[PDB]
Amino acid sequence: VDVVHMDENSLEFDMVGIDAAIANAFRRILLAEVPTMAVEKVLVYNNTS
Amino acid sequence: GGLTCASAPQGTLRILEGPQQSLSGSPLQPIPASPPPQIPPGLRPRFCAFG
Repeated sequence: VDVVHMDENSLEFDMVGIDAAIANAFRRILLAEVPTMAVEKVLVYNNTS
Repeated sequence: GGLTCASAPQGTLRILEGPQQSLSGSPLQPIPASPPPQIPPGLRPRFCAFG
């Protein structure tokens, strides 16, 4: 593994010597399976906007 | 002493007022034709690959 850049909010490693199935598994995990926190419910007391 | 029919007229004149034609110049349009859409100069790529 070789990393071309690592600012904050960016990474560009290489990952030399792995198949397309494992690379695709890693890519699909980041997009859809790594957990995050986000607003689910909103209680609106007044809203004259 | 009355009015009597006189000799028949020998001719008729019909008058009308008419102006004339100018030269044919045929100036079709201020900015004429359909001017073509075209390239902005230089432009430059606005995108790069990663790595």
